[PDB]
Amino acid sequence: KIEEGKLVIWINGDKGYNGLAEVGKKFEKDTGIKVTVEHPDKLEEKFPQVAATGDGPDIIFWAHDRFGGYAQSGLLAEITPDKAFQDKLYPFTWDAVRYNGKLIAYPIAVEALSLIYNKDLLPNPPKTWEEIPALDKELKAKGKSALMFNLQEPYFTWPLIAADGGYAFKYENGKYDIKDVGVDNAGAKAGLTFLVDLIKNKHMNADTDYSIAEAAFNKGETAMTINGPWAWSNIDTSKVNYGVTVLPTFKGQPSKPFVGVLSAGINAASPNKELAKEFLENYLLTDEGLEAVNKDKPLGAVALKSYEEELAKDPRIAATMENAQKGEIMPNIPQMSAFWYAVRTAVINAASGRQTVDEALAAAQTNAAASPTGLAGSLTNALSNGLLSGGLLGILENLPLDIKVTDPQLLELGLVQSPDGHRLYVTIPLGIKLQVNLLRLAVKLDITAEILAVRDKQERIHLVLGDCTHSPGSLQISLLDLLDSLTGILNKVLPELVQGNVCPLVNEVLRGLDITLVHDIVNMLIHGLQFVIKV
Ligand SMILES: CCCCCCCCO[C@@H]1O[C@H](CO)[C@@H](O)[C@H](O)[C@H]1O
Ligand SMILES: [Mg+2]
Repeated sequence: KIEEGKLVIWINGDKGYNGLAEVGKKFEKDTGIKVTVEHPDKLEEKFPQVAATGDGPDIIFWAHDRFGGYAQSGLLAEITPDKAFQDKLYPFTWDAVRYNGKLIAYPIAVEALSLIYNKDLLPNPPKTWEEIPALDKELKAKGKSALMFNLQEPYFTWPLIAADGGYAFKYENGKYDIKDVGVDNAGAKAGLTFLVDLIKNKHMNADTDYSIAEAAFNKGETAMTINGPWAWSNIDTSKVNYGVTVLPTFKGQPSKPFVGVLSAGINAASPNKELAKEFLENYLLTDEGLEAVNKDKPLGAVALKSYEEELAKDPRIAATMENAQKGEIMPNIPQMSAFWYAVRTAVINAASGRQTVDEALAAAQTNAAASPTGLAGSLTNALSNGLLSGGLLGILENLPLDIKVTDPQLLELGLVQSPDGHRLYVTIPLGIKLQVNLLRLAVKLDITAEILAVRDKQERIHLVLGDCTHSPGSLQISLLDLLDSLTGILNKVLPELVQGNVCPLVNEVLRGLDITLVHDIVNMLIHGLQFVIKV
């Protein structure tokens, strides 16, 4: 139902779709290929629905954070721009469109929060969060306020909270580790305490939301607000004389706002992928193509360097790019929905006093990572938690020859499935620091254990441990601030030593798994179906 020989494009109604249409006219003129621009209501839900029946637009425009979910569902084609083209766009914008090493869409525009200030009230705005209470007192005297912004949404509070070392999920080469959540930390504790202090100290109010902050700033009641480019036109109207600037630092750390990247993906079901590429690369992403769109509805900052250089002559757009460059690309994966909920309740609870700061952050740090996964992830989480409660770390510390063994560690488990799907193999990386006292070393090694399904009694089936054996060449000693003798030595002992203090525990932990997990896993091993992922 998608027609080969034309392009249908979906973009949101708040974007410059008429300008985009003009880009499409130019395209038809050159190629004779017709381009149709639509802005369906809720396209971000519509696209997965129709595209999963093999229908929908050839190209979809949307914030990058949805595209990770679309890629997982097989809805997006991999894009193949050459390196010279990639040099045309800012590198970090390419990271926003990465999924599993692959490029999954063309970056278009860049947006992040900025500090927006009233030049009549505040000709020289503060560079630090810390200055704000002082300003508020002064301004309270004149019947005004220092700072009002939406506290109801963690999107707005995150720049402060994550300022020092904080993150949503950890990024590795266009892969996010959904087990690794950076919510809780000294920065986040300090950052969030400060925010709560401001409410206790009367500088801000906990009930403040988007509409209250916007009115307050747009009526000239408050000197500063925190908002994005979408907010600008309402201020243009308000006759408030305003600047847009770098967010305040907290403890000398830049605020770290989330970055959205408007992006254009290509439908996996499109018969038109090559034309789509041609349109996006040689027509839309050009000084002329972006200008057309921008003149209709302004794009804010853009991913195209040449055009961004022009737009950045507007200090508001330059400030946007600068805040982006100091900010955190929003993870493009669906687990962000747990993250938003965890952080949203935490900040609201701390602000209301329903929880303390450390408590809200501690729950949120756990809750954001709590999204359930398929069999393989479940198994590996299960065994990790098992070994840890089963006291594996303690066992590590207790191995002898001075020495003092320290910093015992379980590392990310590996999982491999038989090509015939009937067999599982787990890798269990382990580590300790050695101290010769002086002379600190890092010892690491793997255990490989086979996981098996077997019938007994004689009908009933069970999940059983195969051979648990120290992986032969896996032992690695690393110097810290004399091998290979030590290694030579250790290889004669550790391997047999570890397996025999460990394999038994591994075997115990296996049995302590949730029973439905066990049954489910057994079932797919029996029938040789692959639940395990190539990495
Ligand atoms: C208002 C719409 C402007 C968007 C078009 C931007 C530039 C397109 O320019 C086109 O590039 C093609 C190859 O790269 C050439 O084949 C065409 O001759 C040229 O017209
Ligand atoms: Mg860059």
